This record gives sequence, C-alpha cells and structure tokens, in this order.
Amino acid sequence: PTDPPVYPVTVPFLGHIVQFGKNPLEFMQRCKRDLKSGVFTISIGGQRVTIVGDPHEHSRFFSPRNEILSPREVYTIMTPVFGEGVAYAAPYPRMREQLNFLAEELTIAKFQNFVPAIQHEVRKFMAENWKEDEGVINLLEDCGAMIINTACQCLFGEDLRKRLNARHFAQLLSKMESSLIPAAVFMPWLLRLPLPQSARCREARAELQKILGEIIVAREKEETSDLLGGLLKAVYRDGTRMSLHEVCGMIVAAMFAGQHTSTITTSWSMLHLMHPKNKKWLDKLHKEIDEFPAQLNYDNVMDEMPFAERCVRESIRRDPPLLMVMRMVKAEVKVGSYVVPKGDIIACSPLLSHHDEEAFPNPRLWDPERDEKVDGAFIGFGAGVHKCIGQKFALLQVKTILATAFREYDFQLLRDEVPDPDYHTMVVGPTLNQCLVKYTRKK
Ligand code: HEM
Ligand SMILES: O=C(N[C@H](Cc1c[nH]c2ccccc12)C(=O)Nc1ccncc1)c1ccc(N2CCN(c3ccc(Cl)cc3)CC2)cc1F
Ligand SMILES: [Cl-]
Repeated sequence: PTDPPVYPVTVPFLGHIVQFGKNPLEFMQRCKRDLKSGVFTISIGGQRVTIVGDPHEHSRFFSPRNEILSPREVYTIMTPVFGEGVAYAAPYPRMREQLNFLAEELTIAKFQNFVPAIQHEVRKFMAENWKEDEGVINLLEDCGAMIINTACQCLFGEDLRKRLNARHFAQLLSKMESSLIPAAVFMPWLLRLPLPQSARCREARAELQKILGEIIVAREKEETSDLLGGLLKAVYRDGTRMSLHEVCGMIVAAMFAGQHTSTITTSWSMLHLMHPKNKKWLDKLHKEIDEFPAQLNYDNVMDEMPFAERCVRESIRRDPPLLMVMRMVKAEVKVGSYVVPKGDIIACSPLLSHHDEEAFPNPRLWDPERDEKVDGAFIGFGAGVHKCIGQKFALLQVKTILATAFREYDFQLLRDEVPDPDYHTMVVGPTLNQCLVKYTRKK
C-alpha cells in the first residue's frame, strides 16, 4: 500500500546531497533511526533513492528479475568504459552470457599457477621498494601497485605483458576512470558541465583495444590460456564468437573492478592487523601462516588460511568499499509493508546493513571472529544473480599478499589509530594521508 517514509528536505534542488555526501554512514543511520524504518527514501538532486536498510529484506532487492529492478540505467556512465553493447549496455540475456564467460575465467579452475605468480610479484615489489631494514611507506599506494602488478601477472600472458605492462595498464585505467562523474548515476545533467581538461577515456580504451587486436594477430600466426585467450573461445548461444570489442570490454571490467576494491581491502586488513590493540589477531595470523613453506601453493591459500580470510571479510564488513548497490525500479516492488514505485533508484547498502545493531552488534569494532546474526546481512560482494564474480580471485590475491608480507615484515602505523574511511571517492577506502606505515624486516 504505502510509500516508504522520506527524510524531510529543506533545499529542493539538492535534496540530501549535503548530508549524504559529507557522511553517508551517519546520514543513513540517522534516517533509519529517526524515521523508525529500515526502508526509507532520500533525494539526490531531486531523484528519489529508496534504501533497503533492513537486512531481513535484503532479498527484495537482490532477487527480482532485471526487467523489474534494472542495473542498466544506473550504470550508463560506464558505457564509454566497457563499450557500447557491452555488459549493462547489452540486452539482459546477452549481458548475462558475457559476465558468465568472464566469471569462468576467474574460477578456481584457473588458479593453479596464480599463487606463485602473485607471490613472485609481491616479493619483487618488496625487494625493489622496501629495501632497508626499516622504512616509511604509504601503504594504500603500495598495496595498489601490488594489486595491479599481481593481477597482470596472473591474468595476462607474457606476450601481452610485453606490449602492455602493469604501469601502462594502470595509466590507461586511470584515464578511463578519471573521466567518470559518479553522481551522474543520479543526476545525468552533470555530464553537461565543463571539465578542467579534456577526457581521455575514448582514447585510452581504443589504445587498449588496438593492442589486444595486435596481440591476437601475432598469436594466430605462431599457432591460448590467459584471460584474453579464454575470452577468445567464448561462443554465444546464437553461434557467434565474442567480438574483439566485447573481449576488450570484459578485460576492462575485470581490471577496473578489482583495482580499488582489492587494494583497499588489502590495506584495511593490514592496518587492523598491525594496530597494537589487535596483537591477539596478528598472533593468530602468525600461528596460521608460520609453518608455511617459502613457496606457497594453492592448498595453502585456498584451504589453510581460514583466519586470514575472516580478517579480510571482516575488513569489508566494517568498511565496505562499495557503499551502495543500486537498481532502477522499472515496475513497483513490495518491500515489507511498503511499495517502492517505478522511477525510484532502489538501493541496498553494504555500509548501512553492515552497521545494523542486530546483524552486527558493536559494528565499529573489527572482530574477525564475528559472524552475522541475521542470515545474508553481509553483502560486501552482493548476493543473487549479480553477486561479485571476482570475489574468489580477490580473496586469493589479498590472502597471498598478507601471508607473504607479514612473513618477512613487521609493520607499524605512524599515527595512533587505524585511519578514518574517506567517503569522498566512489570506491571508499582508508584516508590516503593517514596510511603511512613503518616496515621493519624480520631478523
Ligand atoms: C574486494 C573486492 C571486491 C568487492 C568488495 C566487490 C563488490 C561487488 C559487489 C558489491 C557487487 C555487486 C554489484 C551489484 O549487485 O550491482 C559486485 C559485482 C561484481 N564484481 Fe565485484 N567486488 C570486488 C572485486 C571484484 C573483482 C576483482 C572483479 C573482477 C572481475 C569484480 C567484478 C565484478 C563483476 C563483473 C560483478 C558483476 C556481477 C553482475 O552484475 O552480475 N569484482 N562486486
Ligand atoms: O566503483 C563504482 N563503480 C565501478 C563500476 C564498475 C567497474 N566494473 C564493474 C563491474 C560490474 C558493475 C560495475 C562495475 C566499480 O569499480 N564497481 C565495482 C567494482 C568491483 N565489483 C563490482 C563493481 C561506483 C561506486 C559508487 C558510485 N556511486 C555511489 C555514490 N554516489 C553518490 C553519493 C553521494 C552523492 Cl551526494 C551523490 C552520488 C554516486 C554513485 C558509482 C560507481 F560507479
Ligand atoms: Cl564504445
């Protein structure tokens, strides 16, 4: 019957842009509390956004089919990045074919050699950059570098990596990313505003696709199982091969999706583990990794690091890098006693749901041993048909980096407290200038 309650608006043009922009964790909890409803509506620039902040109603967000709750419309800003006809921009069944092919390239079947590849690259990094017996580094920056270097080592064959190294790939991604206006998800008119300098997303994407095209021509001529090689075997149900434009787009989705999420997750994990109050947890991590061989394998990381995975999960739980998952409502959906109407953006919020007192009591405490107290309350990687396809790969990366770094080094935060989350970037992570850390090589 009933519309969800709307948080009062004092300035119509902006709606709640000020309070939601400045501090989304505070503002979302305050609406939930003061309006006395887990499901509620805010305005971003006049656009209604209805938030399903009751974890007992998570499935009313994650379960409806695409023609009812549609991701396409929220993600049209990505069209220049992934490409026209790619991913969200494809008809829904074709989108699903595409994402499923990419998912297959990121399953456990592909991981046999990943751990040595990740480990070797991480050691290379520490050997080049953490040389002395002790030194000061920015941990957020170094994790970033390690994430992209390790992902390329895993996913791209040597011929590719010779035309497109990690630094070159990073720069191309950065140009595609710096073009985006995150808020245009709600206010597409922002696209009309002038830029400080010309965007370079079209250029960067075309340069990538051109390089892949050349790699393929050269491979056709010599004769296979890197990410690219895999995607080139994909054949849709209609009998057509995934095109070079589509393959490029999937590869971009892969690298783009993991570069900040995984970096941030790595960084938070280390930041907690190195803080003095969490000595008991770092001691546990050492119990679990200390009998590992110098050359880790699949079994060590997949099967024998459950504590470290808990540490990683709890870091995403407390400070999820994606605060909101969103859909356009194409037809009304019932959620509890409310009805959410056509034209709303509906959202399920990992930031909010992960701070629900019932599901996660004392939510600002980092407790790797906690379990959700409401089934499905943890939505850091989403849920249902659209759940994260990179999650097993990302965990494999993060856990391998933790096992490798803390084996050879001790770390200490320069400041007194784990960093504040910086809510000012679309992928939210620890405040960059609060992330200075002193490493000390173990004797
Ligand atoms: C810790 C790291 C990561 C986090 C926290 C994260 C989070 C999420 C979330 C919350 C979703 C659901 C989005 C939605 O329902 O609309 C998701 C979907 C997705 N993620 Fe990730 N992700 C991570 C790493 C990765 C990586 C490494 C990839 C690499 C390919 C990736 C690719 C995707 C894809 C393709 C989907 C879309 C699935 C779909 O719409 O069906 N993610 N991720
Ligand atoms: O990080 C974001 N998006 C990118 C887009 C993207 C890359 N690869 C993908 C694969 C599948 C789906 C999406 C993507 C992204 O990296 N997403 C992502 C990463 C890992 N797994 C899944 C997704 C992102 C994150 C937040 C955001 N917002 C939320 C906040 N917002 C907002 C907040 C406050 C105010 Cl006042 C105004 C606007 C505008 C839109 C928009 C975004 F595009
Ligand atoms: Cl395009």
